[PDB]
Parts: sequence; structure tokens; C-alpha cells
Amino acid sequence: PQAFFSHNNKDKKIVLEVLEHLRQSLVATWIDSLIQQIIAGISKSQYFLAFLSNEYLKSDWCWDELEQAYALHQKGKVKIIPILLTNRAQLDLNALTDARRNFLESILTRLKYVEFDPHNMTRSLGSVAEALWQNEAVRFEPIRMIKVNGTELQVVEFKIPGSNLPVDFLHHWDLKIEDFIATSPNEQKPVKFDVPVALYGPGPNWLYAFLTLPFKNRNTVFVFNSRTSEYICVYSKSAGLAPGMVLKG
Amino acid sequence: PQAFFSHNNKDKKIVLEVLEHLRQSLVATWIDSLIQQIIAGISKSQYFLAFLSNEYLKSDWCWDELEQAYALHQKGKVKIIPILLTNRAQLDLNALTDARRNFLESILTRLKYVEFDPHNMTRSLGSVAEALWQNEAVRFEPIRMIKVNGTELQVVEFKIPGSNLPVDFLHHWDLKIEDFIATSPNEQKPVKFDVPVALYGPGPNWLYAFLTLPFKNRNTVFVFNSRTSEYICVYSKSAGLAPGMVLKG
Amino acid sequence: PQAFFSHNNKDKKIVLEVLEHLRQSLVATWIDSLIQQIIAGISKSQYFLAFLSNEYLKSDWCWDELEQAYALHQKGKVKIIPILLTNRAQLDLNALTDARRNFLESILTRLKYVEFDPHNMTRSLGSVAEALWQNEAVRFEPIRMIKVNGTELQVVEFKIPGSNLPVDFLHHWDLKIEDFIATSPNEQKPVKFDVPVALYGPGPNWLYAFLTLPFKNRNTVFVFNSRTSEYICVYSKSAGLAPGMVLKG
Amino acid sequence: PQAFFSHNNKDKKIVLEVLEHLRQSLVATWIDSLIQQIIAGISKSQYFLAFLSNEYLKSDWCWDELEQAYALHQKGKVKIIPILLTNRAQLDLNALTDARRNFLESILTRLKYVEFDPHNMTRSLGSVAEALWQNEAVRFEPIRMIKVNGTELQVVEFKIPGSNLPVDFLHHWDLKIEDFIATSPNEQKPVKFDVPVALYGPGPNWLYAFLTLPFKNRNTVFVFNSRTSEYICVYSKSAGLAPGMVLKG
Amino acid sequence: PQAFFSHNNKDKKIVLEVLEHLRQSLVATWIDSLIQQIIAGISKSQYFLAFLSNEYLKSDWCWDELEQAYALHQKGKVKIIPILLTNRAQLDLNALTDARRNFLESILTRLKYVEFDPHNMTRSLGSVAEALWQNEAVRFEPIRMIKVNGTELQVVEFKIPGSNLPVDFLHHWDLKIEDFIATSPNEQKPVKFDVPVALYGPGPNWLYAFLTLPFKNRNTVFVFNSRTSEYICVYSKSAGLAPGMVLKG
Amino acid sequence: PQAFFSHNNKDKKIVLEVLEHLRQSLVATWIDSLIQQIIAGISKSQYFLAFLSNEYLKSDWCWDELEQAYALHQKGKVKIIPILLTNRAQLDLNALTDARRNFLESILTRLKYVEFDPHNMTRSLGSVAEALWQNEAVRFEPIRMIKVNGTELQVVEFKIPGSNLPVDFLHHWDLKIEDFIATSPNEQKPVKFDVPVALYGPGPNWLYAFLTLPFKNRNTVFVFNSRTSEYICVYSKSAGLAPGMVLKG
Amino acid sequence: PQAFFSHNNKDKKIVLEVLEHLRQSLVATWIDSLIQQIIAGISKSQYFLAFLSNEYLKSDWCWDELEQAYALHQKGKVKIIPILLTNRAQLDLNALTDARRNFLESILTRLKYVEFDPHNMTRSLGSVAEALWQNEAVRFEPIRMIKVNGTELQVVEFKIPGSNLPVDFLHHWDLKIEDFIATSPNEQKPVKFDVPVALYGPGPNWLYAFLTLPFKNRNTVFVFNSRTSEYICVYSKSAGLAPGMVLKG
RNA sequence: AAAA
RNA sequence: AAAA
RNA sequence: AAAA
RNA sequence: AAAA
RNA sequence: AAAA
Repeated sequence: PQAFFSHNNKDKKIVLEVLEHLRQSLVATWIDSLIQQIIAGISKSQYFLAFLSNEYLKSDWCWDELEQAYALHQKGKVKIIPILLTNRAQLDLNALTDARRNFLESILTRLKYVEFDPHNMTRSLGSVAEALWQNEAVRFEPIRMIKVNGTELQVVEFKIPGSNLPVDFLHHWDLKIEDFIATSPNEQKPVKFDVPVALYGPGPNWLYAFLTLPFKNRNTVFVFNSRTSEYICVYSKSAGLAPGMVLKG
Repeated sequence: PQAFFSHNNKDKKIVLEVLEHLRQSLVATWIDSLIQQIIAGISKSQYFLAFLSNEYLKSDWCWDELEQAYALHQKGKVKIIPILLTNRAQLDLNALTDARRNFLESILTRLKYVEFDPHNMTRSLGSVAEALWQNEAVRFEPIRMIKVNGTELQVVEFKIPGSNLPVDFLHHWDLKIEDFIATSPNEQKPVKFDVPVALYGPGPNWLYAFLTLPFKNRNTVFVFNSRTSEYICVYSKSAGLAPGMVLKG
Repeated sequence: PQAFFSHNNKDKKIVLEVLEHLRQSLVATWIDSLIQQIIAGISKSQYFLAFLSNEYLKSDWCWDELEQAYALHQKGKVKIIPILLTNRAQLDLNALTDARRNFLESILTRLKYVEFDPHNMTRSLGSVAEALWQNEAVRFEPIRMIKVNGTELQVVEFKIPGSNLPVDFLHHWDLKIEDFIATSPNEQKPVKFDVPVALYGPGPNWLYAFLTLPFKNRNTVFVFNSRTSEYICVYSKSAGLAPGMVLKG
Repeated sequence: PQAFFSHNNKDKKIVLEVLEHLRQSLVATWIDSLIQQIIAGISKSQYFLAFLSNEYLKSDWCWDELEQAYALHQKGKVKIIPILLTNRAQLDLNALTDARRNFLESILTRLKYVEFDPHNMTRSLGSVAEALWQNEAVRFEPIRMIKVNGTELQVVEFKIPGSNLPVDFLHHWDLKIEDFIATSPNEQKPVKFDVPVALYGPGPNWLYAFLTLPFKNRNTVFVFNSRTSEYICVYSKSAGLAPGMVLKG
Repeated sequence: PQAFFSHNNKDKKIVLEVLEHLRQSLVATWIDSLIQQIIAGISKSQYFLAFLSNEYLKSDWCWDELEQAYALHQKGKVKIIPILLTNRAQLDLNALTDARRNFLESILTRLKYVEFDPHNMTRSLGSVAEALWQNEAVRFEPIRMIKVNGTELQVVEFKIPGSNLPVDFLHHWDLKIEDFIATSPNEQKPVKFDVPVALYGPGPNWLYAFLTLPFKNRNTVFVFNSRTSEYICVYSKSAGLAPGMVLKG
Repeated sequence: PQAFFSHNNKDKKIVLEVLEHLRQSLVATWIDSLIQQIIAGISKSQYFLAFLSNEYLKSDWCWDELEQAYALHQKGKVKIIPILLTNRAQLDLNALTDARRNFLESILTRLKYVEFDPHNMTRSLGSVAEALWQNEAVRFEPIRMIKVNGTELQVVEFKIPGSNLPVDFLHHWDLKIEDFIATSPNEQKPVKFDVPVALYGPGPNWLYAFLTLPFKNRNTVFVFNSRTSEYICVYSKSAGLAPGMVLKG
Repeated sequence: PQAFFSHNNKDKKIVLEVLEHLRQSLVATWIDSLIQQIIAGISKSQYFLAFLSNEYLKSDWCWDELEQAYALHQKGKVKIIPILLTNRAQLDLNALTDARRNFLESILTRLKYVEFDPHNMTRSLGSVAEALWQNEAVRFEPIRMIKVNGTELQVVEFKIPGSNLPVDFLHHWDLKIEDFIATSPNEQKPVKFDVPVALYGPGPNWLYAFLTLPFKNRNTVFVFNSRTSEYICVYSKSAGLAPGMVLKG
């Protein structure tokens, strides 16, 4: 799923680490218009991340985007997730005009908002991630760079809400993965360059085949089997790795 | 009230934000002598801001000015507010001569000093302002650049010690306000050019009359009435503003 | 507020004295058409003074002016205050036509009239003034040339019926105090030229701010503080009058 | 309570001194229409005063005013009290028409009247106040200029008929003290300007607080305590009047 | 009443809440010389707050302050209360010299101290209040905000030691309330800005009048009557409320 | 503004003295066609002074000039001010035919006329100027021969009706000073040759600069400042007249 | 004001650019004797710009010039402003003779001097102008060329120290504008030839007048009015403009 | 009239 | 065979 | 009239 | 009329 | 064959 970030200029510091955190969660991002890019791809387009803040509301340029963002939000192409950088109590509602105020208090109630606090980032980041995935198909936890039995790998863990997926789910998905693979060691990407990749999480056989398949000629692939709770190598794109060696988890 | 700033050029990096914050507090400053300018105006001349530091006391010129400043301070013409850039414990007291040392500790104990800390910026500047307003009449908080109900205005805050003021207090005041009004947008002044000016805080009616009058032909003036706790416009020097419109606060 | 005077040339001896007393009461006066001047300004345009007299009812030009005034009075844009030059008993009703008698009786009975007698100037002038402010907001009193502490002053006394005013009340006031200030000693104006002006009577802070603000560069202003019950100087334009003098009252 | 005075110009000498007497009893008095002023305020609007006299009944304009007042008085919105300038025996009933005589005879019997005699001013004035206050709430007394211990005070003495009030009495109490205070020494008001006021009469604590509160910045306030039967200064406005002095009254 | 705080900066963290709790008790607080500030106002000047701590007893600068504080306490100008941050058993009495030691034990026995602890903070806070209010007049329990019947309000609790007060008690009271009313919502003070205030507690009528009177144009005032036990509105400064409503307990 | 005079030779003795008075008011005059001179310059070209006189009604050549002037007035190019040499009652309307008697009554009733009596010469001149400046912008008063402090000075006084001017006013102001100045002492002009001039009357600074500017190398200029109310010399042209002298007018 | 320059020929590179900026601030300079030129004009002769440098102290012909300037400075004809080309710390005081050295340490201490350094042109040039007008009347900021709405324009910005000027201040003023007007584009002058000049900065009307007259037949004049904050044209010396358009800021 |  |  |  |  |  791709995402759009609308935020005020005073908050570069508090945006990218949210921006980056979503990137390691394999969520496509585009920071910098945003309105015409809404009409792109599938009906499951994207979620508007309105980084609501006191100084954000004093920018009319920021306000008009949120106006058009909600204007086509009702028609169903997008749902807006407004993250309050500050607590709802001390949002300065008096400065806005009555039309602006009534428009703000509308969406804040009938549509669920997420509060953000820089002091406790861990629960703050998770709240946005949970809000992002709340109305979604199979989840995607951030990539963990872990070490097992002396070898290094990055694990891609995905959680399936409920138990079953639609049989034709892959037709409507929008998470082609090959653009998340780093091409150079210095390049920052969710998947490190030439680092072994492991898939974790229970799921159907077609889901697993759909994920490792684009990894050919890119990275060694590891698969986790619950029968013995271990990782299994399927692709050997680097020396010292054989297809089928086992790592004890 | 005017203020004279005595300092050495090594601590230049910190003095401007001290006086810049002080200038928004409707406090006149005079950095660049200071001795002969003491004898000017009313017996409520000024306060001597001696920015005491280890390198400050190492300069013979920086010492003699304080000597004369204290010499006529005993006559009561001026009071000195000592600012310690470095905490008193690590002050290089040994480098001074015995006559120099005995003089320095004399003012330090019998006269209250203000401890300064670059890290705790907000509280430290408040303490300096507090000492300035400690022995003064009605206070003057720094100008807050606020916007309320779609219109942007600069507010003026004043706090009165006790409950009452002398009837002839305006006779002995030295705070003419036409020297704090900006003439051009680029040059800095406590009162921004053409920006609506607001008066807040309880006070006598004659105090209000003395303040709004010099703003004629300069800026739109706003007054706060506690009966409805809202703002009232008295002067309309700009388009789109009518005398008597009410701002919700 | 402005006022339109309807009178016959034999009553010219008395209208100007009424006009002057109304002028000294800070009421704008318009003597010399009047019909099209009615539709100008806001809904609180003026109050029509019908100086009813025996000869006034004998003029065809004077009759039709009243009729159109009443025609617009029904609309509520203007109202007519009938001032009786002679007593109602001795009014020449027989000479008038049947329509004129009925029209005169309709306005004299359904709308309260004012009885005027040359013998009692003080009460008659006050009743004329009282009828002007009965349905009006905060009251104005004639300017008084009063000398206190050996210093000459003029007073602008305003009385508030009900001790409460609308918050946006000034938005609907029709009076520019500048036009009442004389630009020359020979000019006839409610406020004399270079004579200090004093404000008296209870009122909100914003009313005091609005009233004395246009006085800048025109006259020195004084206000009343009921806490100590004496006048205080707030403006220094004349020689020897610093801002802050206190004059007992 | 408000009061509307209906009288003939022959009794003009007597009504104002009756009007002035009721004014000192903190009764709002309106002399100068009267019909459309009935529809204003609360159900306890006012008490119509019919100054019945031989000449008064001889005027058609005055007669129809009483007819309208009684006609809507049967609705209970207002009550009329007849004050007889002449005694009932010598009233000119024969001059009245049969409908007028029956109408006057109807009201004079079913509704209680008050007799007025010029020689007995002291008794007659008390009866007028008693009739207004026989069917009314907490009663006041006319203001007395008394001097205790060399201090001038104006006692506002009040009485409670029954020593029991509704707990929400102040909700419908249409008595605003602000309008009864003098803004100038020459102003005719029940409360004189700058003269300290004194509260007398047993009652609930909150009743006092409602009365003294508007006096802030207006007059020095005194309150009577029955524990020592002595007065207490609670406001310090005039010179030398500290809040807390004791007067043996 | 006023209070002066002398302490060491390692105890600066814990002192403020005691001061902040004390401020809520409508008790004037002065933290930051002090020795010359003792001679001010009436003989009931303040109470000295000696926060005795093991760190405190090692400061020569802090010790000598206690000397003149105790010295003029013998004259009866001020009475000192010692607050022991640590329990008396573990005070480092061995560090002090003999002369300093005999000084400290002397003031500990003949003068009542208070025992303090940070675990049982509530009782510890109450004990300090009791010591201050033991020798004082009618008490003042800290302001509490209670939402009764859907309207927010604050209660000013006052309790009278014994049963009565001197008739001239108001003269020497140093508790003018205006020093405790906030002017802005953000700035902290015992009385919140624009919040309705209520007076609850038995007392004489003049005491009630003296309290609500300074609140005009500041906050809405409520008075408690024990006859039926609700709050009675006397002042109406906020929209939606009128003087006369009742708040059932 | 321009002025075109239409009159008969019988009133030539009085026409030029009215023209001279209007010339002294800085009004441009053209005496001796006029019909084709109407279409010249700007829309606010001039005002037709129709000197209505009985003999003028007997000269058909004068009649036809009025006919087109009315016709061109109807489109708004010019406005006619009819001046009555004789009063309305004695006007010879009977000798005029039906078409002409209907012609004049339309102007006399629908358009305001000016009454002129040679006896009240001063009032007549004022009414002529008053009508001329009634529909105009800032007015120009007659220039007086005033001596102050031993200096001969010609003062130019103006008055702003309403004390407000369009900001772009100078673009459409058809008032050039250069043609009102005298080249030789014997030449008749509103401005005397080589006599120093002054500016008086409140107004914007750009208005003052515009009026004095054409005086370079022409006359010595003075200005009036209301701060001290003394004339200020700004031009050093005549001998002994330095720029900067103070003239106590 | 006037200006005399004292410098050494090695520092020719810097002085003329200091002169160039000072000339742009409308100060006439005289670089190339100087001693006899002091007795010329008024008591406010000029400010002696002593460009102190290491080599300047090494020229005997340059030194005695300073002594005569200083010696006559005691008479108050001129005040000397010393500019330090190099810092005071490494000034070659040892090379100078005892009399010469003592003369230098005299002037350097009792009169304020100016430090100048290459690396910062802007502060160095501003500080020179700052001390240039520290003891002088209304300041004249350097001429700046600003094109507004497509119209090229040069602005002369002047600011008044304090709030008021002496009424006869123009008598002693030494800023004859005609000496700063260019006659040809090629030559350099503070005012560009044929380029319109705009007047900016609050001030009295007469001061505004004093500057515009010397511009007639020379350059187009513009005046900034703060009522609406644009520039108003009063003189038309160039085609395409006639006095009166508005240049919105 | 010291929560009337 | 889209870095085999 | 000391945020009426 | 001291940026009206 | 939905971590076989």
C-alpha cells in the first residue's frame, strides 16, 4: 500500500522518522503535488496522513489540501488518517474561522484520529502503524535485522487478520516488492542489498510463492516452517549458503 | 524603562537574545559610553545589567565601568542587576586582587544576583526579566504574535503589582511607546508595523487611555473586556477591519 | 447621531438655540433638502423634529415634507419627534383640511409629542433633549466649561441606561467625533480649539479608548477615576500639561 | 419595582414629591407613553398609579389610558393602585357618564384604594409605599443620611415580611442597583455620589452579597452585624476609609 | 498571609509543590533577599519556612539567614516553623560546631517543628497547612473544582477556629484576594481565570461581603446558604448563567 | 474648480465683485463663448452660476444659453447653480410664456437655488461659496491679508469635509496653483506678488507638499503645525526670511 | 551634516568606499586643506573621521593635523569620531613618543571610537553611520532603488530619534538637498538624475515640505502616507505620470 | 443579620 | 534472457 | 470610571 | 496638521 | 497444499 504525507514545514524532524518507520513496514511512501496522485492505481489507493498540528492549521496551503483530501475521501478512493502531533485538548481551535472550525470538529469525531507524543515514540509509532493496518489485509511488521546461528538475515514477518483471505486477493493487491530492494549498500531501502531475506508468519502456499519469486538474482531467500520451527534456505545467491540448510530458531 | 548592558565581547553571542527578549518586554536598551548616560531623564533612570563572567572580570576596562556604576548606585541613581553567565562556584575569584576581590563579593551578597544557564533558556530569561520587573511598577510581558478567529494581531500584556497604582503614576513614567512601533516591515521593533495591536490585562481606565492614544495613525488597536472575555476594536486603520468588531477568545 | 429640523421661518429665532444646545450635546444637526438625506448611513439615521406651530401648519411646502417623513417613518427607517411651539389646546386645527386634521391627530396621539414654552427654557430644552435619547443607547450631556485647580477644562459626560451594552455595539454607532472638534477658535463646534477635554461618567474600558483616541494631535484629554474621584491627564499637547497630572473633582 | 405614574397636569406639584419619595425607596419611577411600556421586563412589571382627582376624570385622554391599563390588568400582567387626591365622598361621579361612572365604581370597590390628603404628608406617603409593598417581596426603606462617629453614611435599610424567601428569588428580581447610583454630585439618585452606603436589616447572607457587589469602584460599602449591633467597613474607596473600621450604630 | 521560603537547591525539587499546594490555600508565597523583606506590612507579617535538611545544615550562607530570622523572631515580628525533610533521628548533628549545635537544638525544643516525608505526601502536606493555620485566623482549605449539576465551579473553603471573630478583625487582614485571581487561562493562580467561584462555609455576613466584593468583573460568584444547602448565584459575568439559580447538593 | 458666469449687463456692477470673491477662494473664473467651453478638461469641469435677474429674463440671448446648459447638465457634465438677484416672490414669471415659465419652475423647484440680497452682502457671498463647495472635495477659503509678528503673510486655509480624501485624489484635481499667482504686483491674482504664503488646515502630508511645490522660485512658503500652533518657514526667497523661523500666529 | 576625512594614502582603498556609502546617506564629504575649513558654516560644523591605522600613526604631517582638530574640539566647534582601521589590541603604541603616546591614550579613552574591519563590510559601515548620527538630528538612511509595480523609484528613508524635533530646528539644519542632485546620468550623486525620489519615514508636515521644494524642475517627488501605506505622486517631471497614482506596497 |  |  |  |  |  502506498501512502501520502501532508505536513507543515516546522515538522521535518518528526515526519521522516515516522516516514522511515513506515518504509521498513513495506509501506510505499511519497512525501514530495499530492491531490492528482490520489487518482492512481487501484481503489485501495492510499491513506492521507494529515500531520495535524497547531502550526499546520495556520497554513492555508496546508488547509486546502486537507479540503480536497476529504472532498474525494467521501467518494471512497481514500481514507484520511490525521495524526495529532499534540494532544487534542490544546489544539488551538479559536484561531480558525467558524467554517474551518466546524469542518475540523466534524472529521475529528466521526473519523478515528491518532495522537502522537514524542516522549514515548514506541507506542506512538505503533499506534500509527496499527491505524494504518486496521482496515487492511495481511499486515507487515517492520524488517528486523537479526542474527541466527552465526549468520545474518533480515526477516519479513506478515500477519493475516482473521484466518482466511479471498482466493483472488493477489489480483487487487498493490504491493509489488522489487522496488523495496536496495540496489547498492549505501542506498536506504526496506530490504538491505545482498543481505539474506527470511519470510515469517503462517499463510497459504500461494502467498509464500508470490513473495520469494521476485527475489531471484537479488537475495538469498529463507522460509520458516512451523513443523520444526526453523528457517529453510531455498535460494543460494551468495557463497557459503546452500539451498536447503537449516537455521535453528 | 531603559537598560544599559555592560559586557565583554566574548559573551557577545548571548547578550543579543537577552536584550531581544527584553525589548519585546517593552524595555528600552542601550548597548552602544554608559556612565554619563546614567544621568539622564528621571531618578528612575535604568538598571545596570552587569554580565559577570570569568573572562569578563579579566578586563581592566570592563572593571572600572562597574566601579563607577556601583559608586553612583549607592546614591540610588541606578540599581545593578548582576548576571552570572558562569555559576558563582566556579567564578575565578583568585585572579583578582584583594581590593578587587573584596569589592566583588560585597555586591554579590548584599545585592541579589541572577544565575544564568544557556541550557535552561526559557526559565533563565524569565529570571532576568523577573529581576527587572521585581522593583518596578506594572509589568510588561513579551509581545505574543497570535492570530484569533482568522485575524492576526500582536498582544500587549501588563501585570500590576498589588491592586492599585499612584494617581500621578503616569507623571513619573518614562515608557513613551512611539519609540517601540515599527515603521518598516524589515526593521525590527517590539510593535510590528501595521500589525493590529491588542491590549490585555486588568488596569485602570486612565492607564488604558494613555496606551491606545499614541497608536493613532499607526496601527489598529484592540481592547479586552472581561464582561464577555472577548476582544473589541477601537481603531480601524486597515481595510477589512471595523471599529467595534468582536473576536472570540 | 444626526438630526433633521422641520420649522417655519418665523420659528427661526428658536431652532438655532435648540440646534446649538443639541450641538453642545454632541448631536450632529442638519438644518440646511431633507427627504433624500433621510436614506443615508445606517438604520439609526436621525430623529425628525416636527416644530409644530400655528403658522407651520399654514405652509403647503411644510406640510408635504412631514407627510413623506411619516411615510418613511412607518418603514421604521426614521422616527419623528413632534415639538409643540404652542400648546396643543391653542393649535389651529380648524383651518386645516379634513385629511390634514386626521393626519395631524394620528401622529399627535399615537406618537408622543414634546411641549415647548419660551418661558421655561431649561426644562423645555431638556425635554427636547430627553425625547432624543429616550429610545437611544448611552446618553450624552452638554459640554461644560469648568475650571478646576485653576486649570480650564471641558467635560463630555455620558450616562449609560441599564449599565450594559452590546459587545458589538460600536459597530452600529453613527458619530465621528472629529467633526465636533473646532479647527479654529472662531469656528462654532461642541469642542473648542486647543481646549483640553475631560471624560466623565461610568463606562467600559473600550468606550473610553474609542472616544479619546481620535483626540491625538488635537486636544489634551482628561479622564475620571471613580476610585479616587478626580481627573487624570493622559495626553501632553499643551504647554505645562504633562501626561499624568491629577486635578481634584 | 418599576412604577408608571398617571396624573393630570393640575396635580403636577404633588406627583413629583410623591415620585421623589418613592425614588428614595429604590422604586423605579417612570413619568415620561405609558401603555406600550407595560409590555416590558417580567410579569412583575410595575404598579400603575391612578392619581384620581376631580380634574383628572374630566380629561378624555387620561381616562382612556386608565381603561387600557385596567383592561390588560384583568389579565394579571399589571396591577393598578388608585391614589385619591381628593376624598372619595366629594369625587365628581355625576360629571362622569354612566359607563364611565360604572367603570370607576367597579374598580373603586373590587380593588383596594389609598386615600391622599395634603395636610398629612407623613402618613399619606407611608400608605403609598405600603400599598405598593403589601403584595410584594422583600421591602426596603427610604435612604437616611445619618452620621455615626462623625462618618457620613446612607443606610439602605430593608425588611423581610415573613422571614422566608424562595431560594431562586434573585432569578426574577428586576432590581438593578446600578441605575440608582449617582454619577455626579448634582445627579438626582437614591444613592449619592461618593457617599458611603450602609446595609441594614436581617436577611440571608447571599442577599447582602448581591447588593454590595455592584458598589465596587462606586461607593464605600458598610454592613450591619447584630452580634455587636455595629457597622463594618468592607470596601475602601474614599480617603482614610480603611476596610474594617467599626462604627457604633 | 505571606510565606518566606529558605532552602537548599537539592531540595528545590520538593519545595515547590509545598509552595504550590500552599498557593492553592490562598496563602501568599515569596521564594525569590528575605531578611529585609521581613519588616513589611503588619505585625502578622508572614511565617518563616525553614526546610531543615541534612544538606541544609552544611551551608554557611543558608545557616546565617536562620540566625537573623530567629533573632528578630524573638522580637515577635515573625514566627518560624521548621520543616524536617529527613526525620529528626538521622540529622547530622555531629558536623556542626558546638555553637551551631546548641543553636539548632534550642529552636527544636521550645519551638514546635513539623515532621515531613515524601511517601505519605497527603498527610505531610496537611501537617504543614495545620501548622500555618494553627495560630492564624479563619482557615482556607485549597481551592477545589467541582462540577455540580453540569456547571463547572470552584469552591473557596474557609473554616473558623473556635466560633467567633473580633469585630475589628478585617482591619489587620493581609489577604486581599485580588493577588490570587488569574488574568489568563494559561497563567497559574489560586483562582482560575473566568471560572465561576463559590464561597462555602459558615461565617458572619460581613466576612462573606468582603470576599465577593473584589470579584466584580473578574469571576462569577456563588454563595452557599445552609438553610437549604445549595449555591446561590449573585454575579453574572459568564454567558448562560444568571444571578438566582440553585445548584442542588 | 472652474466657474462660468452667465448674466446680464444690468448686474455687471455686482457680478465681478462676486467673481473677485470667488477668485479669492482660489476658484478659476471665466467671464468673457461658454457653451462650447463647457466640454473641457474633466467631468468636474465647473458649476454654471446662472445669475437669475428680472432683466436677464428679458434678454432672449441669455435664455438660450441656459437651455443647452440645462441639457448638458442632465448627462452630468455640469451642474447649474442659479443665483437670484431678486427674491422668488417678485420674479417676473408672468411675462414669460408658458414654455419658459414651465422651464424655470422645473429648475427652481427640483434644483437648489441661491438667494442673493445686496444688503446682506457678507452672508450672500458665503452662501455662494457654500453652494459651490457643497458638492466638492476639500474647500478653499478666501485668502486674507494677515500680519503677525511684524511679518506680512498671505494665508491659504482649507477645510476637509469629513476629514477623509480618496487616496488617488490628486489625479482628478483640476486645480493648478501656477495660474493663480501674480507675475507683477499690479496684476490682479488671488496670490500677491512676492508676498510670503502660508498653508493652514489639517490634512495629509502629501496634500501639503502638493500645494507648496509649485511655489519654488515664486514665493516664500509657510506652514502651520498644530503641535505648537506656530507658522513654520520652509522657503528662503525674500531677504531676511530664513527657512526655520517660528511665527506665533 | 558635513564631513571631513583624515586618512593615510595607503588606506585610500577603504576610505573612498566609506565615503561612497556616507555620501549615499546624504552627507556631504570633503576629502580633498582641512584645518581652516573648520571655521565655516554653523557650530554643527562636521564630524572628524580620523581613520586611525598603524601607518597613520607613523606620519608626522598626518599627526599634527589631528592635534589641531582635537585642540579646537575643546572649544566645541567639532567632535572627533575615530575609526580604528585595525584593532586596538595590537596598535603600535610603543613606537610613538611619550607625549604622542599619552595624547593617543587620552583621546581613545575619553571619547567613543569606532572599530573597522575588512571581513565585515556591513556592520562596519553601519556602525560608522550609527556613531555618525548618534549626537545628531533625524537620521538619513542610504538611498535605495526600489521598483514598485513596474515603476523604478529611489527611496530616501529618514527616521527621527525620540519622538519630536525643536520647532525652529530647521534654522540650524545643514542638509541643503540641492547639493546632492545629479544633473547628468553619468556623474555620481546621492540622488540619481531624472529618477523619481520617494520620501519615506514618519515626521512633521513642515519637515516633509522642506525636502520637496528643492526638487521642483529637478525630479519627480513621491510621498509615503501611512494611512493606507502607499506612495503618492505630487510632482510630474517625467512623461507617463501625472501627480496622483498609487504605488501599492 | 455568626452560612436567615 | 528484467543485473543468469 | 481599577478589564463596566 | 508628528506619516490625515 | 492456510507456515506439510
